[PDB]
Amino acid sequence: KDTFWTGKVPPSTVLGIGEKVPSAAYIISSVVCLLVGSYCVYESNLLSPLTVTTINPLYVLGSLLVPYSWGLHVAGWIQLKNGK
Amino acid sequence: MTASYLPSILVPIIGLVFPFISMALFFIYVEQEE
Amino acid sequence: AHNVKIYDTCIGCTQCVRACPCDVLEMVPWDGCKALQIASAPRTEDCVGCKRCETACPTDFLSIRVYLGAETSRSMGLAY
Amino acid sequence: VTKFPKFSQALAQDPTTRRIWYGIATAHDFESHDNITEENLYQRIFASHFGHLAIIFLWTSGNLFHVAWQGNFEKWILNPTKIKPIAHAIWDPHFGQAALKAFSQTGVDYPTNISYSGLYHWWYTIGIRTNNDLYLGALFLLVISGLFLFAGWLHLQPKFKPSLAWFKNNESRLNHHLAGLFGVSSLAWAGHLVHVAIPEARGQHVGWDNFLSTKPHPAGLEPFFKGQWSVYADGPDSMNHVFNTSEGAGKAILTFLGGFHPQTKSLWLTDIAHHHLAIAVIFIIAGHMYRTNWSIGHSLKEILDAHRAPGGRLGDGHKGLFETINNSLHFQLGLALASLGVITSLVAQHMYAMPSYVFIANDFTTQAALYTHHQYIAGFLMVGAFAHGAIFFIRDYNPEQNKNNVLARMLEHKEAIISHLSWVSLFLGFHTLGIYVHNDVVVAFGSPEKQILIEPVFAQWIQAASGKALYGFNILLSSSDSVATRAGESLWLPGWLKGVNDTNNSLFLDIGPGDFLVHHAIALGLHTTTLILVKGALDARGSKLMPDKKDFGYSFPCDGPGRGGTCDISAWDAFYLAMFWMLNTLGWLTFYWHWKHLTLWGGNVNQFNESSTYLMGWFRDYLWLNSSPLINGYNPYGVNNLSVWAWMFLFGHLVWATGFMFLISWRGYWQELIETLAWAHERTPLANLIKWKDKPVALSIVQARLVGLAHFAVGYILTYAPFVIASTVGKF
Amino acid sequence: SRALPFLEAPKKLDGKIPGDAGFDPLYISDNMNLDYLRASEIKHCRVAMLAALGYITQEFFHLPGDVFNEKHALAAIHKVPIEGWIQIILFISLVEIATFRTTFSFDREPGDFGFDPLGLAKSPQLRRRYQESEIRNGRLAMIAVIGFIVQELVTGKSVVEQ
Amino acid sequence: MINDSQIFIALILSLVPAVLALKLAREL
Amino acid sequence: LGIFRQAMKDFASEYPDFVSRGLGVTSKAERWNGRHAMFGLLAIVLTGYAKGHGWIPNADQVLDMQQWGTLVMEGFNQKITNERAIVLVAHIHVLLVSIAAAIAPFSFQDRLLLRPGEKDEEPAGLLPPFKLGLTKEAELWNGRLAMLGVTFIVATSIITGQSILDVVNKGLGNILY
Ligand code: CLA
Ligand code: CLA
Ligand code: CLA
Ligand code: CLA
Ligand SMILES: CC1=C(/C=C/C(C)=C/C=C/C(C)=C/C=C/C=C(C)/C=C/C=C(C)/C=C/C2=C(C)C[C@@H](O)CC2(C)C)C(C)(C)C[C@H](O)C1
Ligand SMILES: CC1=C(/C=C/C(C)=C/C=C/C(C)=C/C=C/C=C(C)/C=C/C=C(C)/C=C/C2=C(C)C[C@@H](O)CC2(C)C)C(C)(C)C[C@H](O)C1
Ligand SMILES: CC1=C(/C=C/C(C)=C/C=C/C(C)=C/C=C/C=C(C)/C=C/C=C(C)/C=C/C2=C(C)CCCC2(C)C)C(C)(C)CCC1
Ligand SMILES: CC1=C(/C=C/C(C)=C/C=C/C(C)=C/C=C/C=C(C)/C=C/C=C(C)/C=C/C2=C(C)CCCC2(C)C)C(C)(C)CCC1
Ligand code: SF4
Ligand code: SF4
Repeated sequence: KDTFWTGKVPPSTVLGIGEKVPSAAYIISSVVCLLVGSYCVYESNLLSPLTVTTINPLYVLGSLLVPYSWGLHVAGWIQLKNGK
Repeated sequence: MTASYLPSILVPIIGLVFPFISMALFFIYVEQEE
Repeated sequence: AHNVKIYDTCIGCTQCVRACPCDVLEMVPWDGCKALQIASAPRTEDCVGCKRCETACPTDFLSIRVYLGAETSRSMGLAY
Repeated sequence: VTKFPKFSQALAQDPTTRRIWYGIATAHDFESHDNITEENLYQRIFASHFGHLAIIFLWTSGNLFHVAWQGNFEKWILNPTKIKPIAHAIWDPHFGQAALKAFSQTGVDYPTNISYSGLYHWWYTIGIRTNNDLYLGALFLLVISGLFLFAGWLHLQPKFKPSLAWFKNNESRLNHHLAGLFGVSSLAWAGHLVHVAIPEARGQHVGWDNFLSTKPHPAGLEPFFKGQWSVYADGPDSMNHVFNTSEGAGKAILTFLGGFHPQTKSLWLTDIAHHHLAIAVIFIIAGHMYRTNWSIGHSLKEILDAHRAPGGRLGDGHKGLFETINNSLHFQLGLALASLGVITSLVAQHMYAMPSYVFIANDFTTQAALYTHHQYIAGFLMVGAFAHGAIFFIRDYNPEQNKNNVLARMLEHKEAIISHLSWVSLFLGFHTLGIYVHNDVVVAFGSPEKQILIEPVFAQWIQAASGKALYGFNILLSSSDSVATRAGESLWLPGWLKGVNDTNNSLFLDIGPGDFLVHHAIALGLHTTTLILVKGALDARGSKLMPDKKDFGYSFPCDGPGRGGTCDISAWDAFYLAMFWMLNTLGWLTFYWHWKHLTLWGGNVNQFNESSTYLMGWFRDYLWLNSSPLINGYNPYGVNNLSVWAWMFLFGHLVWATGFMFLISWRGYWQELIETLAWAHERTPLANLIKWKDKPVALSIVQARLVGLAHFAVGYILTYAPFVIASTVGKF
Repeated sequence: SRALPFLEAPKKLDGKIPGDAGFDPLYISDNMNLDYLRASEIKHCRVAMLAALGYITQEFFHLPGDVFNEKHALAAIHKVPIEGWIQIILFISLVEIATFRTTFSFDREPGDFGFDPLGLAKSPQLRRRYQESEIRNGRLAMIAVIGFIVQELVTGKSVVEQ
Repeated sequence: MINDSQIFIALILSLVPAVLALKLAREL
Repeated sequence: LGIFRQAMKDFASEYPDFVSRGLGVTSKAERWNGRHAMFGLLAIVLTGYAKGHGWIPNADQVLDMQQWGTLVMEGFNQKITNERAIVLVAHIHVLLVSIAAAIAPFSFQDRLLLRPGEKDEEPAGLLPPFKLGLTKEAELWNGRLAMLGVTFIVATSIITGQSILDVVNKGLGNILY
């Protein structure tokens, strides 16, 4: 696949496995991932300092939803503007 | 034969023999007409 | 030997031929310019690569070009 | 025709001595050789790489072997801050008895060289304790050398030569190099530390004999598989731990203490083990990015083609770059050299500030040697990166296939780039030199209070942000109330802040107006070196003076005296000029590092703080003052152990100055002189029996520049190395 | 493929050569020189089989003298005389140097060094049966001997005792 | 510490890279 | 023979220039090295006898650096003994004969290298022809056997940890010393 594109909007095929996913699915999931991820970071690090005996694996895993939410909102915009 | 003899045997060979054989071989190589 | 090439912007002024100290070049008939002649390089085995020809050439960019190449006793200018 | 060089008929037919010189100088430029194919090229490069790896492993083997056999490692580990480590024995029949005695003062009964490489410190840290440990190491690396050598031979045999497609499988190579070469290597090193280095540090022998039966931690892997990983952090080495003993020793194998072990003045081994385990995970994950044989993952070509900013400011973006890079070994080598050049500098900077090897912070000469070594290597790598960038533009760049991508748009505004680099270099130059000269004149006339002394407040603020309290900026880690301070207070911050705020280490040195001026000097050096190299690369294909330069190649003498004269017009000539600037810049920064440390270690920081703001201070208090031990290595009254450095110092001056002959006097003078010598030989009786096979000629125009630069550079290093070593040995 | 009957076998493995069950899920054969790999497998087979036989026998039976009376195989290494080991190494060395040319020539057939003293593989059809079974016993022995060694390291007991 | 025997073993082993280097050199 | 004949061709292909001058895997080199090995074992035997019977004067005495200079020094601040220096001098005699013989040979003698267009002697094989007397055969028989002897004696010393002289002396039945 040639992924080169012109104009203002990429053509959905840049999303790979997620090319057929609807715009609303991406947009809602991006908000959820950002809020849950932000909460994990807050609970882990900001609500009381992190200690050697207070590392929750779920909060560490959950923190990865913050960068993931970025990707989801870019994909959401791409689908929105492509009509999907 | 012991190990403390080795510098006195080897250093003259690496310094005064190996280089001059190498120089001689390289000289013969670069002058060959073939 | 050095490569000498003459490009089609030549105006047949003869200055390169006059400049050359090894008689590499000569003027031959041509239709392409008002002077009705072009420079030619039939004897590049005698070219020393001094580039006096290029210094002499009035066109912009040059119409004669010397590409220095495989050295010989001739090209290195040896009298020994 | 004289066969050598077999790879170039053009050279082989040359009847002069130039044939031999140019044969040697073009032997590794495989692309230029007669009848080279793209496949043969990659195969020959691959085999050459195996040869190079073998040489690295033989060199390491030799270091281990010589220390095992002739060193004093076993004695040194009993008193590391007092005993001098031995590099190897001396056997030199030119020595007189007085020199034998001078070099036989290191405990042992035979002349030796002291090591400044830091190998003893390294090996002791990582768990080596005996000459038998070293010896087996040496034996092992002999075998690895041979293995690579064999693989080199094997991969040139018909049925084992890899295909061109194998060599351009970018995704597979990246997956394996990230996850395997980096990731697993890092994981295995964390294994070594946990199983061997850390026990040995706590007085326990662990070796091949007992390691299968000796658990790194009493709990074993039970906590690991139950996710009770905090067990491995409990019970760190106390602050009273005596290295290589059980006194004060802990049980923890993984920690995040921060800062330094108080005794060894080096990073905690349990922190280092945990560092390596953590990055191993990241590298292994990173190496699952690219698509190989199972459909998941990314194509590099697809990523590149898609990265165009939609607003159009980057044109067509990265379209075409995949092919450009994939078909150019020079592009790839330039990327590799640049990246490695940055990393080598980072090693120099981080190893002086945050040493990992026990007692190395006490070995001042070693610290100085190691910093200077790595910064010089980095300098060379950076120049090479740009050299190969220029070579790329001539040999491999296809304008058609890069139209309006980010690479093509660099060429489109090359005058803007070059003219701005020119401006910034002039701006830094005029003002930095100007302030230094203001300061010199005003101090010379007896008014140091008239000096312009700018506090480096931005750098001091960055120190404060990492928790340096001295300046009172009350920002981030230097404020108690900050969220940054709160977040790390139960983890690394206690250990880190102690190290930062300790004045008797190199972790965030105090900085003042002296440090301000020399940083702008360094900035001048970086910008100007870059100017020369960038102008080299961007004008490599052509200029107004020579619009068809790409037709002449990377290196050529000139284009003759027409059009005003064209000496040094090639892109190679930019490399040559940049080398002088790289050496200058490295001079300034290594002088800086060394003087800053001489005065720190000597307990007279005020000397640096007051003398460094005017140039006579450097000349007098650095160069002139510290030369004294060196130049007295030998004198009319006798010799000491600095004799060899004294001699090398003068050797460096001689080689440097000989370079000036080649750089200043140019070819035509010499060719006329050699003619008269050819005449004399042929007309001298007896002598004229003997006849040359190769007609003697003066070196070529480019050859002179290269030989001059080689002498200049070798002389530069062989002058500075003895000074930096003997200065420090002489003082401490 | 056969061994993995849901996957397809790689292109190189057609099912003609001895030992071919189409077992190469990673598709190593696509990149690797197969002729040499076959020679390498057969070599590991033959070394493992001798090693497997050696392990079980020298537990029970013993060469005369106190030096060669160690029931534990891994403990026997340090007891046996060095000069004894040098002779075995020099012997193995001479064989490997003699065979080196054939191995990298790829003229003869993998594992074939013209060693049939008794002339057991007279017929080509018998040779085929023997060649498959060599690999089968060899593959089995390769796992087993690694089984034996690891078991000794873990427990500290000779194969029969444990 | 290190014996004559150990130094001779090293020298003998160093012939392996020596010979192989010769082979690689020639093949290149 | 097929293994050996092929091995010779392989070496000749790799090194044509050397093999053409009789250097390397050649019958020329086999014979010459045989001659040196035969002389060599005599020299070892004579050394063992001379040491035993006390022919070398002040054998264990160390040389002075003032008289003999810096070359007396060894690796670990050890000095060369008189015995070792003397044995070296004995070899220097025959090394200088060798150099003379190689560069300026007798008209009749066997030369070191092959002539411009001289072929090698045909390989003897696993067993040469058994011809008693001063023959090329008998020379090659004794040369091969001597070189085997040197290989064995050296190998024995490192493996067992005994001195070459001790191995040779015990091999002859404690006759030399
Ligand atoms: C302004 C910055 C910017 C913008 C607007 C874009 C825009 C785009 N990028 Mg680019 N990208 C950028 C910066 C940017 N990029 C940077 C800095 C990098 C790293 C060098 C990349 C690396 C990158 C890659 C590798 C790819 C893109 C792709 C794209 C396109 C599709 C995006 C998508 O599919 O989202 C949807 C993405 C997701 C839903 C995934 C979330 C993001 C990751 C997974 C988070 C990281 C998580 C963690 C580290 C990994 C998991 C660990 C563990 C669980 C195993 C889109 C045009 C795609 C493309 O070009 O198609 C051909 C594509 O394949 N980008
Ligand atoms: C991985 C690193 C690497 C690799 C693989 C290459 C590979 C190559 N380089 Mg690049 N290069 C590199 C790093 C590298 N370089 C670095 C770090 C620099 C900056 C110095 C350069 C600068 C550079 C330039 C300017 C050029 C190359 C060229 C080349 C090509 C071969 C030239 C040749 O035949 O060399 C043969 C080299 C020599 C014969 C020089 C001898 C060694 C020097 C002078 C040091 C002498 C030290 C002296 C002996 C010590 C004295 C000791 C004292 C005590 C007496 C080859 C493709 C050339 C090319 O042709 O590309 C088109 C070319 O013009 N390179
Ligand atoms: C001390 C030695 C020295 C000095 C002072 C210079 C200075 C300069 N070099 Mg040069 N260079 C040097 C050695 C030196 N180089 C060597 C050994 C080489 C190897 C051949 C080079 C190769 C080189 C290259 C390839 C380049 C430079 C460039 C520069 C300029 C860099 C920017 C700058 O600092 O502007 C500030 C200017 C100065 C510091 C110059 C001196 C200003 C004086 C002190 C003003 C005095 C005025 C005062 C009234 C007195 C008047 C005197 C009276 C008789 C009229 C600067 C003019 C670069 C450039 O031109 O960038 C734009 C450039 O590309 N240099
Ligand atoms: C230190 C710097 C240096 C050195 C050593 C040289 C050396 C030389 N110059 Mg040069 N010159 C220099 C700087 C230098 N120059 C500079 C900066 C310029 C630019 C202006 C010139 C421009 C120049 C011109 C225009 C001319 C010279 C000439 C000479 C030669 C004079 C004859 C002579 O003395 O032979 C004897 C050689 C020496 C004294 C050099 C050192 C000898 C050492 C100490 C002894 C030998 C050591 C030993 C054998 C080493 C073996 C080691 C090896 C086996 C590993 C001599 C080779 C002239 C010439 O060619 O005369 C015929 C000549 O016309 N030079
Ligand atoms: C003593 C001494 C002296 C005499 C010195 C003297 C000359 C020493 C001579 C020793 C000789 C040369 C050893 C030779 C031993 C040669 C070995 C044993 C060859 C092994 C070959 C194998 C077997 C090939 C394997 C093959 C491989 C490669 C390839 C394949 O084709 C298969 C085969 C085909 C098998 C003096 C004069 C200096 C005085 C001093 O005072 C005392
Ligand atoms: C079981 C056996 C083993 C080896 C068996 C054993 C050790 C074989 C070794 C034999 C010996 C030691 C060398 C004997 C050969 C030495 C003789 C031939 C020397 C002749 C000297 C000359 C001819 C005279 C000198 C002259 C004299 C007249 C006086 C001088 O003035 C002049 C010259 C002109 C120099 C294995 C384990 C390796 C395996 C192999 O499978 C079989
Ligand atoms: C037999 C014997 C012996 C002997 C010994 C000896 C005599 C030794 C020696 C040794 C030696 C004498 C060694 C050496 C070594 C060397 C080496 C190891 C080298 C290497 C090199 C390289 C690695 C190179 C590479 C390269 C180059 C540089 C160029 C081109 C490319 C290449 C890559 C190829 C004895 C008596 C003990 C006894 C037993 C047996
Ligand atoms: C010419 C050319 C070339 C070359 C080039 C080069 C040589 C370059 C270089 C370059 C370089 C040499 C660069 C560098 C850079 C760097 C950077 C870019 C950095 C960054 C950084 C950052 C981002 C940071 C961050 C941070 C953190 C992380 C933490 C702390 C804080 C801070 C902020 C610091 C090539 C081959 C391409 C080809 C084409 C042409
Ligand atoms: S380079 Fe010189 S010799 Fe050659 S054609 Fe031009 S003028 Fe004539
Ligand atoms: S000097 Fe230039 S324009 Fe004139 S004749 Fe020569 S090539 Fe033509």
